[PDB]
Amino acid sequence: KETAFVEVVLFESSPSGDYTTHTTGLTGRFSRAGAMLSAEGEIVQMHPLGLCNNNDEEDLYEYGWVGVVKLEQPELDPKPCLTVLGKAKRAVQRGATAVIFDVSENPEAIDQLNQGSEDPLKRPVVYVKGADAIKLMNIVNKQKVARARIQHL
Amino acid sequence: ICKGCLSCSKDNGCSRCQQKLFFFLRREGMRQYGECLHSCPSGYYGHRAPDMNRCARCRIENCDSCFSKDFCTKCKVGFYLHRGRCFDECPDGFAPLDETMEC
Amino acid sequence: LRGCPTHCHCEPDGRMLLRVDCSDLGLSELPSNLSVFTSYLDLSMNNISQLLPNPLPSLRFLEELRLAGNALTYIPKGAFTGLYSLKVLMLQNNQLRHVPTEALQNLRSLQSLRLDANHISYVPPSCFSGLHSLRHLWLDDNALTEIPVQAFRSLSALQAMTLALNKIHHIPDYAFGNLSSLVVLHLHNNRIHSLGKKCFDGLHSLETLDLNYNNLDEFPTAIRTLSNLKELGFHSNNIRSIPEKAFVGNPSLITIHFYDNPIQFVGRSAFQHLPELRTLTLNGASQITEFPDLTGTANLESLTLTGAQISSLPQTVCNQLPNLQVLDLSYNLLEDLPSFSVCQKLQKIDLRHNEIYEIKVDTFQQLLSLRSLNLAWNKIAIIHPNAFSTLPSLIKLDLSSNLLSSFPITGLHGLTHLKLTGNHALQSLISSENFPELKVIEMPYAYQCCAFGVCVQCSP
Repeated sequence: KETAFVEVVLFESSPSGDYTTHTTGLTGRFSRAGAMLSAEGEIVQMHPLGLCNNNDEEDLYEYGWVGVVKLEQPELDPKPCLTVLGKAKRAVQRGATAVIFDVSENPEAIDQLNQGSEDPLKRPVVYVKGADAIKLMNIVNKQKVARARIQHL
Repeated sequence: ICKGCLSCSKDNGCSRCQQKLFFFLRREGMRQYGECLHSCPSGYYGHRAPDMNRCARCRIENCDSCFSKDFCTKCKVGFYLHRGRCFDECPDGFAPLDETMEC
Repeated sequence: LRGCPTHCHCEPDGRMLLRVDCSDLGLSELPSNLSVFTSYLDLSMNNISQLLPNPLPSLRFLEELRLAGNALTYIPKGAFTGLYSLKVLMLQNNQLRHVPTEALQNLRSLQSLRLDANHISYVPPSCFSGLHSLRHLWLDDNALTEIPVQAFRSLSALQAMTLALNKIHHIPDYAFGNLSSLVVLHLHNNRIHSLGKKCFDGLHSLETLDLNYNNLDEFPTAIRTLSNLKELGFHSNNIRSIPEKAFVGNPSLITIHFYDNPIQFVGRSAFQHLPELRTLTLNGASQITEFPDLTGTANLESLTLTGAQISSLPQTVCNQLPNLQVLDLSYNLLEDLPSFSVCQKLQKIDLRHNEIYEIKVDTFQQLLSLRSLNLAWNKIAIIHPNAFSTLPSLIKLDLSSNLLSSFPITGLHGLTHLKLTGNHALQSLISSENFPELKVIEMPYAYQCCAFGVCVQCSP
């Protein structure tokens, strides 16, 4: 419904103990699958297959991680362990302060995401696409660490 | 060079492995990507199933490589191996031998 | 400088020890001029037909040889003659149709041998002869038909073995005779129909057993002999019943799996003397008529037993069950209830679809950790006012379809979930106060939901 303003902040720990930063600007939109709230935290890319309850026990993550998930072409996975809704539910359960889906490959996820608006999650769920989604993945691919900043105007 | 994957991508790496390869989620900082390998990395063990072969981590204290969920293969530096368990002091019955750090 | 084969990558282990990696090069055959001092060799995915035109002994330092994903048909008998320090040999994803007849003999230092994901069927006797050090063995995803007892009888040093994803249909008596050191045994994803009554009498050190995803018809009574057994799995079989004194011979059992089994009858004294067992789950045991005795097993933290015909409970049942946390006895025929007060540390209770008619005073006293309580689909006519008085941590409650007329407000202050749908005699309204923090509500009439502000959620 409302536009989501994403700030990808790259940083460098100077030898003195101080930090120096470099801000990047992107734009997405809040799905009504999640809350309409601002959020911030350490970025953690998650592989789609990683978000399944099928696995009895998984790796632990430090609470407050901004999830980043690249969706695949619809016809490649016929039935997932959980739907795009359910995977966000797993992420928030596994300590995600927010979830950001790269939707370039699958637009049908938007209809599936906004389906469950009556029972929204605690935390915000956001989506991105196009040149904005490309910039995000270029930073995710090459850099070591980065802090995301989602704000709701 | 995403090798051994039937389906690959620059953003997720390997995906849905080729033939009879083990699928493994590797992490470096924030980034995560798939990998298709035949033998699991040090600190993990290969669990074979009909349609899902994955590398689960060894959660055995003082262990660097393991056979199963609860049987270590190689202990860490300064630890003696004995019946799949890693110890500091070698139990009674037999003494240590520091050539290979075992009992 | 120094003979590190062209195209390959080399690295030092300890000083003057060498680790080589020639994996995924697509080599027709191995390099001819190879340096001694190699303590690690990796030749994976190389399209190697045979070995060799010039095979290389005299590499006495070789600790780990990896030879996976190559097109190896057979192994010549004088292939690994030089390697006295070979500790770990990897031979997976090859097209071996059998274990090399005499090639793997007398590898004194060989501790691990991976022969999985091949097409092997036959294992010739004494092919593992002279393997004094062999601890670990992989033989999964192969075409085995039975246990090669004759070949395994030399392997006294074996500690782990995996015969999973094979076509093994029978385990004879004393099938693993001389394997005294064997700790782990994985036999899952086989066609194991029948096994002997003394089929596991050989191994004394066996701690874990995996009989999952198999075709067993009855409980495996070979278990009797296994004293050191800790973990046991035999889920997804066609086993029909657990006999009396089933786990009598296996104290110190910690984890057990047996789901996806059509278990109808279970012996009452079958689960006795299991002091380190923490969890128990029974679903759909219809032929259980009375509560099982749990003497010498007081450390159960999670007990769940559903789909049975249990009439009533012992009044000193909680003396046997301290340290218990969750208790699910749903879909049974329970009528009268004991104190439950000795069962402290209780957190969840689920007694839905029982035949309970009354909730007394003492039946739920001093359960300070109790959070959830489901009493849905019972015939509870009346509840004593102070029955839910001393439950401070109580948050979830479900009294759906109970035939209740009046409601006890005393205690139960500030609980989160309340379900009362089905109580048709419950016609009186409920105030917003005396019930803060209500997030999910079910109510038998719509006018009662209107009291809370709904024309937080409420379903009529």
